Amino acid sequence: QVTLRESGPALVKPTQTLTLTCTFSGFSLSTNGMCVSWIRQPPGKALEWLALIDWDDDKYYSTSLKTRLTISKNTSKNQVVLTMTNMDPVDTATYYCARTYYNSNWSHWFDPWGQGTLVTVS
Amino acid sequence: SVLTQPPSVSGAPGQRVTISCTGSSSNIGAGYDVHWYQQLPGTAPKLLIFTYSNRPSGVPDRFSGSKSGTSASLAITGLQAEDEADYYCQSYDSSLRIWVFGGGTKLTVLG
Amino acid sequence: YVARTNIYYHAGTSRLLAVGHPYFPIKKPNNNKILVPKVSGLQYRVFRIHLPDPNKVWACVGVEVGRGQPLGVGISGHPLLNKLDDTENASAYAANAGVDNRECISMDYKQTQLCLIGCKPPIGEHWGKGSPCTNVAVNPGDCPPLELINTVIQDGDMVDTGFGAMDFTTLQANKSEVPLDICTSICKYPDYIKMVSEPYGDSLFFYLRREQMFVRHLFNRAGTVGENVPDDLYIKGSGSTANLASSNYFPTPSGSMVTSDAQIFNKPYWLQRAQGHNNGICWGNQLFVTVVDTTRSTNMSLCAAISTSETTYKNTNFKEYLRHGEEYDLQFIFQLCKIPLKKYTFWEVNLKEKFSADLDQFPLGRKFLLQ
Amino acid sequence: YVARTNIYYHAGTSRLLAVGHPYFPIKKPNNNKILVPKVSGLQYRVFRIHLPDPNKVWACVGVEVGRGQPLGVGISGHPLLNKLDDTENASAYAANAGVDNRECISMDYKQTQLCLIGCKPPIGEHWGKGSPCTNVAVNPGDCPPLELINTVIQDGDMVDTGFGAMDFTTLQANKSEVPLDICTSICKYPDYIKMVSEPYGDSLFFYLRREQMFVRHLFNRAGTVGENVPDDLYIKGSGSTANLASSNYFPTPSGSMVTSDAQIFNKPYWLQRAQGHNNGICWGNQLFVTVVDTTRSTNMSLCAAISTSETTYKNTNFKEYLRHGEEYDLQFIFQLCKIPLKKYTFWEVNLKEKFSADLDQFPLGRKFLLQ
Amino acid sequence: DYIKMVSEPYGDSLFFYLRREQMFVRHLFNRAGTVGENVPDDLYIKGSGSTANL
Repeated sequence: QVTLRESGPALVKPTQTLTLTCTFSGFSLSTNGMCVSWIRQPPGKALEWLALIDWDDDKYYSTSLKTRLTISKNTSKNQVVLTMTNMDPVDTATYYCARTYYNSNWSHWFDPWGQGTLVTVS
Repeated sequence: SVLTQPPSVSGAPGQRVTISCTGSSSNIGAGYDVHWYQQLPGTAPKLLIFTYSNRPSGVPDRFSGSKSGTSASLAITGLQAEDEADYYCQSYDSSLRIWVFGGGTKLTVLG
Repeated sequence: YVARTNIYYHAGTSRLLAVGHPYFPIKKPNNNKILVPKVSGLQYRVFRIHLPDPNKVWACVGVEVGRGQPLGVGISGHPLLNKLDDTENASAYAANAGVDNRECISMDYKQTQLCLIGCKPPIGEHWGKGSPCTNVAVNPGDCPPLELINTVIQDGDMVDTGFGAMDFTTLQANKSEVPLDICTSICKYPDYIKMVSEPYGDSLFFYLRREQMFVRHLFNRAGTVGENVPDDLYIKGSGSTANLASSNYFPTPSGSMVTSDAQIFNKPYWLQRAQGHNNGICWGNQLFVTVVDTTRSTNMSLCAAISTSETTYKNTNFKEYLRHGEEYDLQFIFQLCKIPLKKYTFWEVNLKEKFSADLDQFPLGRKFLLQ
Repeated sequence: YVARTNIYYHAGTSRLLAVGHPYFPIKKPNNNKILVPKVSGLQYRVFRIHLPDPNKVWACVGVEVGRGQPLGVGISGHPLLNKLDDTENASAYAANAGVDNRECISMDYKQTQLCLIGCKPPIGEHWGKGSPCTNVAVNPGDCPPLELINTVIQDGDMVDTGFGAMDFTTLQANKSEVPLDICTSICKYPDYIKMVSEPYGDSLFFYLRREQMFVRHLFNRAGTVGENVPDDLYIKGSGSTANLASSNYFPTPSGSMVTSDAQIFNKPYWLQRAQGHNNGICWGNQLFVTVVDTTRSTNMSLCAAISTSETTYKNTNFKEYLRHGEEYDLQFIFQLCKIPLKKYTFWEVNLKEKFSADLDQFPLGRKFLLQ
Repeated sequence: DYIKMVSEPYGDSLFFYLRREQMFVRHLFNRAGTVGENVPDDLYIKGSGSTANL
C-alpha cells in the first residue's frame, strides 16, 4: 500500500544546513489532489507544520521559518527534499513526512505518516 | 499551538469521555474543517477524524465529533486501554496563513 | 414535395383519467410492485399517438388539449428539509447548528405550462454528474463535476420546480435538499435550442410555454462548508460573530396567482406552417404530445374512519390520504398527404378506430370550419 | 456612401457554456491561481465576435440571443452584513449597538435585462473616489469625494443591484455594506447618454432594457455617525429616547416576479436603421454583445457524501456546494457592403468558419425570410 | 364538466358559457391524523433526537 520513508543525518552541527529526503510509493505527485508535507515534533511538545508541496509545484512554508526553508520534488523518482539552514539546538526534533489531500476547503489533512527520522543539533 | 486543548482528561473504563479544541474566528469560526490524530507512545500520528466526525478505514465507530461554534469535540464511547494515546486537533488559520496543531491532550484510564 | 389535399379527419380519445399519490407511489414494504401509481401536475405526460395507416401520410394541422379539473395550486414539502435559519430579516445572530437541524417545510412550486407537438420524442437537458476523471483523485467529499446531459423526456419525469434542472439523485446525496417529490428524481427542462436547431423540425413543429416564479422566502443550509469564503471579502469578528454562518443560501419558489386568462389549454391550435423544414408531417404514423400543467395540481385529501365508537374526536381514529386527479381529452385534426422507442415509458394512445370525417359533429371540427 | 447588397450570411456558435461559483472564484489559500471561475447572472457577458474578412465590410442586420436554462431567481447574502435593526414597524426603541452587531442576511436582487450591440466596446458609469485634493486636508475618516467615472464594461463586471452604481472597493472600507458578490467589485451601469451622443453610433446601434425593483425591507446601519442630524429638526428626548438611533437607512431590493411574457431574449431583432449615423456597419470586422439576465440566475446546490458509514443523519458528513449554469447561443445575420483592446478581458467568440448562406437551414434564417 | 356538455353534439346542455376564476396560496398547512401511505424509507435518512419523530 501507500508508504513513506524518511532518511537523513541524525546529527548536525549548529549553524549548518540540514537536508532530509523522503521516498513514497503507491501514489505520485502528478495526480491532482495529492500533496506532501513535512511536520516535526520536539520531545515532549506538540506537532508543528513546516512546509508543503503539491502537484502544481506550488510550495508553502511556515511564516516563522519561511526564510530558512526550501522544498522540492522529483516526480520521476518519487522523492521530496527538505533543506533547513541556520540550524539551532531548539530544532532538535523528529520529522515526519506525510501525504496530504487537497480540499475545496483549505483545511487539508495528512492521512498516512512515515516512521519518523530523529534529528539532533549539537 | 494557536488551537487550545486541555492538557489532560481522565475517564473510567467504559465511560463516555470528551475532549475540546477551542479556536477563534480565524481557524474554526471561519469554517475551515477540523481533524484529529491519535499517537501512541513511540509511534507516529495516525488519522482519526477528517471532517469533524468522519471515520477512516480501521477506526471503530465509537469515535465521533461535532461542531459547536468556535470549537470542536471528540467523543469516545466504551473507553479502553487503546485510548491511552495523545490526541491532536488540526485546522487552517487565515491570519497566520498556515496549518496549525493543538497542544495535545493525554487521555488516561483509571484502571 | 409533399402534396396536400382537402381531406380532413377528426379524432380524439374523449377521456383520459389517472389517479394516484402525488409524492411517491405505493407498494409493499420491500416489494417493488406498485399498488398505487404516482400522479401529479409536476410530471410530463407524453402521449404516443398511434395513427391508423393511411395506406390501408397524415399531417397534424390542429390540436386541442382539454383539461377538465378545476384550477388549483399544489403543495409539496419535506418532513426533514435542510434549513438552518431564515436570513431575510434576521435580528439576532445564529447561535447553534447542532448535529441535525432539519425542519418540516412546505412550499408551492414555479407555475409552468407547455405543450410540445412533433413526430419524434422530445429532448430534455439536465445537470448530471460528469464523466471526466482523467488524472484527478476524487478526494473524500469533493465537488462532483457537472455536465450538460441530453435525454428523451418520458411520462412520469418531473419538471423544473425553480430549484434548477438537475439530477438530484446523484448530485445530492443527503436527500434533504429538495421536497419529497423530487429528492430522488430528475427534473428535466426542454432543450428548445437543440430541438429547433435540428433542421427537419421532427422533434417538434409547435410549442408553447408560460412559466413564472417569485422568491417567497430566503433560507440557509446547514452542512459543512465546501468552498469557504475568502478572507479578503470580510473582516474577522469576535464574540457572537466569532463563528461565521453558512453562506449557502437557497430560495423557496412560488408561482403567485393562477388565472383563467393565463391558460393556454382548452384552446385550439393551427399548425399551418412549422418552424422547421417539416410542415407537420407525421412520419411513421406517430405523434408525441408533452404537456405540463401545474395550474390544476390540487391534491384532494381523503379521511377514513377506523372506528366509529368514539364520542369525542381523536387523531388516532382517522387515516389521512392524499390523491391527485389528472384528466385529459385530446382532439386532433389530420390532413391527408400523398407522395426502437420501446426502451422508454410512454402513455400509449390508440386512435386507429377513432377517425371520422364528420367534423361538424365535434367541437374542434366546428372551430376548424369557422376558421 | 455605403452600398448595400442582397447577400446574406447566417452565423452562430450553437452553444456557449460556463460553470462556476456564483459568489467568488475558488483558489488555493494564498495562491492567486483560479481553480473554479466566478459565474453568475449579475455579470456582464461581452462577446467579442471576430468576423471573417469579407475581402478574403459586414453589416449586422439581425441578432438572436438564445437562453436555455430554466427561469429562476438567484439569492445573495453576507454572513456579516451591517444591519442594526429593522425600523419598518419598530414597536420598542432600540437599546444597544454593541461592538459588533452584524447579522447573517440574504436578499434577492433587482431584476434587470439588457442587450447592447455595436462595433465598439460599451461604456459604463459608476461612482468612484474623486481625484481633487487641492488644498483640503483629508482628516481621519472624512467623507471620500465622489466622481462620475467612465470605463469600458468587461466580461465579469457586476451589474447594478439596486444598491447604486458605485465602486464598493474604495468607497466602502468595512466590506459589510453589501452582499458578498459585490463587496469588493464594481457595479457599473451603462452610460446610455454618452453612448448615444457619440454621433457615429459605433458604441451601439441597438439596445434594450427592462429592470424592476421594489423595497422588501427597511434596515438601518450601525457605524459611527458622520454628518449628524441638525438639532433644529428634532426635540431632544429623555430616558429611553435619550440615545438617538442611527438615521442611515438602506433598503433591501427585490425583483418581484419573473415571467416568460417579460422576456426580451429568444426573440429576433432587426437592425434596419440605427439611432446614429452608422447603420450597423461592422468596422474592423468586430462586434460586441453585452447581455445581462438575472431571470435565470438559479444556483443549484450540490451535496457530496464524505462518509457512508452512518446510520443516522449528520451535518458533519456532507459538504455543501454552490454552482451556477450559464448557457448561451448567439445567432447573427450579416449583410455584405461594398465601398488596442487587449488590455481588457472579453469572451472571445470566433466566427471565421461558421458562415453559411443556407438561411433556411437555421431558425433565424427562416424568421428573416418570413419577415 | 365542460368537456361532456360541449361534446354532446346538439348543444342543448348549453349554447353559451363564460368563466373567470383565480386563486393563490396564502398559507401552507399540515394535517394531524394518523398516516396512511407512509413515506418510503428510501426518500430520507433517519434522524435522531428531536428529529426522531417524523
